[PDB]
Amino acid sequence: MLTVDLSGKKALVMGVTNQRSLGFAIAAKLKEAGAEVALSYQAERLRPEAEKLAEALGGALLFRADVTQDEELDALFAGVKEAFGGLDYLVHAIAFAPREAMEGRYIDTRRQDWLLALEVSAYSLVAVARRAEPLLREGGGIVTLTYYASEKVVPKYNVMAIAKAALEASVRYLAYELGPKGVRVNAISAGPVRTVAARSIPGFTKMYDRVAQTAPLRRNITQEEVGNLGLFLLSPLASGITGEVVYVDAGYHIMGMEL
Amino acid sequence: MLTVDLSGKKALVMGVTNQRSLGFAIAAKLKEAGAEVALSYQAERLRPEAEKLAEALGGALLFRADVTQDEELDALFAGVKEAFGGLDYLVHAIAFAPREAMEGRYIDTRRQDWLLALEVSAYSLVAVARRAEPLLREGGGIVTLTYYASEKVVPKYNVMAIAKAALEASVRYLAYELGPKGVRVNAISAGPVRTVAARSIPGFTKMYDRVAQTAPLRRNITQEEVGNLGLFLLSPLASGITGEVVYVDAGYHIMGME
Amino acid sequence: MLTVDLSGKKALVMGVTNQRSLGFAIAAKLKEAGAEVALSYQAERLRPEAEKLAEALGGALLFRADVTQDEELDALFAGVKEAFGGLDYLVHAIAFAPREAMEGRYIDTRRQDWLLALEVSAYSLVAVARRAEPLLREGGGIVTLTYYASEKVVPKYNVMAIAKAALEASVRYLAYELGPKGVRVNAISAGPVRTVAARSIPGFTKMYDRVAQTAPLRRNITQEEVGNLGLFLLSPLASGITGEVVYVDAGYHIMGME
Amino acid sequence: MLTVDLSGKKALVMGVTNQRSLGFAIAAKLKEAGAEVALSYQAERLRPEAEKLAEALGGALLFRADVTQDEELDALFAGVKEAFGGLDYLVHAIAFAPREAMEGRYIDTRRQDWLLALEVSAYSLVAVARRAEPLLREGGGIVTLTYYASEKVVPKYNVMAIAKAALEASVRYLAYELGPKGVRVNAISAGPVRTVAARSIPGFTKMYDRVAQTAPLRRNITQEEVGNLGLFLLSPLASGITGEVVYVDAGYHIMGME
Ligand SMILES: NC(=O)c1ccc[n+]([C@@H]2O[C@H](COP(=O)([O-])OP(=O)(O)OC[C@H]3O[C@@H](n4cnc5c(N)ncnc54)[C@H](O)[C@@H]3O)[C@@H](O)[C@H]2O)c1
Ligand SMILES: NC(=O)c1ccc[n+]([C@@H]2O[C@H](COP(=O)([O-])OP(=O)(O)OC[C@H]3O[C@@H](n4cnc5c(N)ncnc54)[C@H](O)[C@@H]3O)[C@@H](O)[C@H]2O)c1
Ligand SMILES: NC(=O)c1ccc[n+]([C@@H]2O[C@H](COP(=O)([O-])OP(=O)(O)OC[C@H]3O[C@@H](n4cnc5c(N)ncnc54)[C@H](O)[C@@H]3O)[C@@H](O)[C@H]2O)c1
Ligand SMILES: NC(=O)c1ccc[n+]([C@@H]2O[C@H](COP(=O)([O-])OP(=O)(O)OC[C@H]3O[C@@H](n4cnc5c(N)ncnc54)[C@H](O)[C@@H]3O)[C@@H](O)[C@H]2O)c1
Ligand SMILES: Oc1cc(Cl)ccc1Oc1ccc(Cl)cc1Cl
Ligand SMILES: Oc1cc(Cl)ccc1Oc1ccc(Cl)cc1Cl
Ligand SMILES: Oc1cc(Cl)ccc1Oc1ccc(Cl)cc1Cl
Ligand SMILES: Oc1cc(Cl)ccc1Oc1ccc(Cl)cc1Cl
Repeated sequence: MLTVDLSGKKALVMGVTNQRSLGFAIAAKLKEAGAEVALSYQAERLRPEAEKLAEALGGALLFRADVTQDEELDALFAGVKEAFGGLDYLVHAIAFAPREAMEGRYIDTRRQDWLLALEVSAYSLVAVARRAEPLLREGGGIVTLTYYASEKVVPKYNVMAIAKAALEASVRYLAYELGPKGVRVNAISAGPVRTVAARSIPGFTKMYDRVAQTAPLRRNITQEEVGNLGLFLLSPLASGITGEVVYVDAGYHIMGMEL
Repeated sequence: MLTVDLSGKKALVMGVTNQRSLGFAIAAKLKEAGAEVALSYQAERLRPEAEKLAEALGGALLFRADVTQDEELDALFAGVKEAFGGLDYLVHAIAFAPREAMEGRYIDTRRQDWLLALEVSAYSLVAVARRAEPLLREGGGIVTLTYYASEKVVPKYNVMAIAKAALEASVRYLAYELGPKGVRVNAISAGPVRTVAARSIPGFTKMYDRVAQTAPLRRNITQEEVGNLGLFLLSPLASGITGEVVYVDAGYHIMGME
Repeated sequence: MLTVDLSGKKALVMGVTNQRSLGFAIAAKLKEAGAEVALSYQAERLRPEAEKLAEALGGALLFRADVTQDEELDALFAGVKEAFGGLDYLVHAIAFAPREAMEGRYIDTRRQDWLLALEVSAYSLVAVARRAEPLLREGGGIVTLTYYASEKVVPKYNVMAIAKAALEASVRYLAYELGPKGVRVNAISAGPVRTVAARSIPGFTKMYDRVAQTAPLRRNITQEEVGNLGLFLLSPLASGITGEVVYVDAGYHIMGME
Repeated sequence: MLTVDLSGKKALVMGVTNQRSLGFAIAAKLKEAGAEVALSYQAERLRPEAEKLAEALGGALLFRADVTQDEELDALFAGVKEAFGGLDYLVHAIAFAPREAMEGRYIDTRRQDWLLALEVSAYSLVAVARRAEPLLREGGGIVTLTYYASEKVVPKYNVMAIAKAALEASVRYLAYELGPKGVRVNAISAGPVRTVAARSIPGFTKMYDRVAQTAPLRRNITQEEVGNLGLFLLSPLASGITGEVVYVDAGYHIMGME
């Protein structure tokens, strides 16, 4: 038998809303593997859900941070430094684009909506990686969540496609810059999973059924499959893997035209 | 001999500073091919030189527009519409990132520097495509300029790599959205060329040397090689090509280790 | 106007069967630009129609060569050497996989069928590049044809996808090796075109109609669009471009879903 | 603590010569995790090491099979079926190119050498996948080993690069074809590790030493890092992952320059 024991390890998981959150799926596996887990949630309105998540993990520290707010980010990492001392793992599971940007055409994206989507969904990784850098121990890691539309056009995903392209390029540069400290940086490209944010993509259910039709495994992936890949990449089992975008999508993205 | 005749065609080329500007290389080829060319320049400061470029083309309309100013962009496309009635070609040859963003580590990029880089270097394609769309005729096209660092780490290119990654994904979505109206969208991935903007990349000389050492052709590309590719992509010869990032880099980007 | 003038340039186009052949489209454009074009065809049974193609091009030189027969390849380049003295352009428009391989599953491909597919569709490029190398002039080039199934799974393209992956990797290595000599090597990734070879892909008509529905341009490409890209890549207008796979597919391969 | 218990599961690992073999590292992890392992070695001359490897694992069935020999492959899988009744995991850690193909230029590769390289290094995945299919249980998988020269030119890796492009394309097609039964197919793209075979790449030590200087992690990967990725991809932890080429190279291949 192989055991993954992360006793002694400290994890901060940013971007949890409820138990369907992919950030949460990774937090669960990290806690199960023995790490101490802190969750960050976006706004006070989400505190009651974050409390339920801490409880479902059997214990987790909670912190409020909006990634557009540099003061709140400073306070987060100050709080994590005080509670943990050093940090091993950082999970970045945050994305946003304004409803109107997702519902219209990409070409019709308003300037301030476009910038907000990039700010929240891509710049935030840089914001948190910079603040995490002095805390992160040798062997530690940052993992983010991205989607195939960075490479190929998925209708209605619009500015998020572009944010994910910026997010993946960021992963490579941060991997290059944090690598000498023995800190790894990777992206999980997840296939469609029915989360809270899934409702924000028009035609998500079409995407979802389409993936299950065409993917090599002829099924959608699960939250736990994302959780397990996040666990692996953060664990010492993945000690030689950095700067990568690793797909957990039942093979969907390798497919060209079928039927 | 085969002929590329763009008589009757109207081009807008955005982002010329001087005669070494990649956008100007594409402008010169479109003009030589017989197209009528309008140029846009960033700021009143650049006007005297913009006029020298208009002159080197044997005439070109000039418009000033900073792509962070939506009203300047509105005015620019009102001006083009009045002057030309419509448009066939749009060249987007615009990028910027603060000096501090390019001198430091990517991880140390300040929020507002990061956002400005993406706004000027990527969002601008969207802002100009939207405005050009009602003017753009069937057979028409948009071409932008990118660099390999979108795909692979080129140290110190930093936030511009991320902006180019955004630019390239923008090219794909914009190709998808404009294609039904018969308008193509492509990016040219140029290798290093000594332009005014190259002086804003600290390691440029090192990059230039690596390319000459490593590239299949054992040399750097030229301004004219960029111009010729832009001409081709905008021309009817490229009528089947859209959503593409085409490399003009002497083969550099296909090389691994040597 | 710009003029592409290839007067005095010499081309060999390998893999013509009929007027729909992609190699023929590129031959016709090279001839239009003023190049002298020789053609090669595979076997005696194809000679009558090949002669008609040669006649269509002002009476082009015609050679027989099966790329599995090294002796025929030697005779081909000896004959080209005698006729032209050297060579500027080489077009490689040749693929085959046995019917058994294409109609089954990839996993069920027989050893000998798989090897023949790779030999004809991938190794042949190395075989002709090697023999062309001493004839090839500075500024010269080789262009081959591929399909996006090298990167993405297209059911029933089977071993040919794998041969095309081998082909594209071959293009990168040959570009590296011929580059010092000022010879470029590139691939054209064409979208579906209704050629005689199309009948060898089960369900091709389904594939063709799907492209029209979902490509950015909401149509298939044409044989001529392939011919124009071949011309461009071989011409000095593309002098900065080597080791590339350039897609002419109406944008199809950029679409991720639907 | 989270556990991976592969008790009850059966593995065939093909291509061990050495305790430094990447195939052996994967077998060691599979055995650690609880799996019953079978090993195939190439030739009678490797029996004694094979036996010591089987000792090192704590016991392992041994078989001899040359991947060019269909009868030896049929006997392998009949033997495996007899001993295990079914298979859960197949590791394909086999590659070969003739010395002469590796030592010069890709363009100079002789027909027989090119074919054999493709036959042993790419076709063998299909041959073994076909024979494994009826034995392979739902949740089962196949993992192979590749190298980044499939996408980027590494001089002197030559035909092996082309074989790896074929292999990775084969992984995508076999993943598609085996996916319906709940069987996954993936590739590990390893960075340089000092094995017997590494020495058959001219300049390997300098390639090895260069990675340690330029990789994001500023070191080479270890045999154990490959073994852990193999274990992960074959285990249920990777149940959502198929058709993937996963890089374990200390980030080396993300670098674009310097
Ligand atoms: N669900 C999927 O099918 C899928 C597929 C691929 C990638 N992803 C990515 O996974 C990540 C997590 O999304 P999810 O699907 O779990 O949905 P989710 O809604 O559960 O999580 C998204 C989180 O982003 C947070 N967030 C948004 N704006 C924020 C801001 N300004 N500051 C701080 N937090 C903010 C929200 O509060 C929320 O917790 C995202 O990056 C998403 O793009 C999701
Ligand atoms: N020179 C190279 O080696 C190279 C290589 C690859 C890609 N590129 C790209 O080519 C394009 C052209 O750059 P170039 O090298 O010709 O240099 P350049 O300086 O001649 O052109 C860049 C232009 O961007 C304009 N610009 C910057 N900010 C602007 C703003 N706010 N509003 C309006 N215009 C603005 C500048 O005024 C300038 O004319 C850029 O997108 C660049 O990233 C250049
Ligand atoms: N038609 C398409 O939609 C399409 C799309 C992408 C790529 N391609 C590629 O374009 C190239 C040309 O094919 P095409 O579609 O014009 O069909 P085609 O039938 O007109 O040309 C293919 C040629 O290959 C030749 N050939 C086959 N085996 C040979 C051998 N042993 N020796 C010498 N010649 C041999 C045939 O004689 C034939 O002329 C091929 O490589 C094909 O894979 C075609
Ligand atoms: N070592 C590295 O740095 C590295 C990097 C990337 C990929 N790889 C790949 O990993 C795999 C394993 O190689 P390795 O480095 O562990 O070296 P190795 O020498 O330990 O393993 C190579 C194996 O291939 C076998 N083989 C060759 N021809 C065969 C044939 N005809 N029939 C059956 N077996 C045959 C040999 O017997 C040998 O056991 C290979 O596919 C190789 O291409 C290695
Ligand atoms: O990136 C995603 C991809 C998929 Cl398939 C499903 C959900 C995703 O996540 C989001 C999508 C849109 C917005 Cl506005 C916010 C988020 Cl978190
Ligand atoms: O993108 C580029 C790539 C190269 Cl190799 C050289 C110059 C380039 O163009 C720029 C680089 C930095 C800034 Cl601030 C602005 C511009 Cl226009
Ligand atoms: O590669 C191709 C791709 C397409 Cl879409 C259409 C035709 C093609 O060409 C071939 C396909 C199969 C065989 Cl057996 C031989 C050839 Cl020339
Ligand atoms: O593919 C490889 C890549 C690397 Cl970096 C090191 C070793 C490799 O493996 C081989 C290399 C050459 C030959 Cl002839 C056979 C094998 Cl197994």
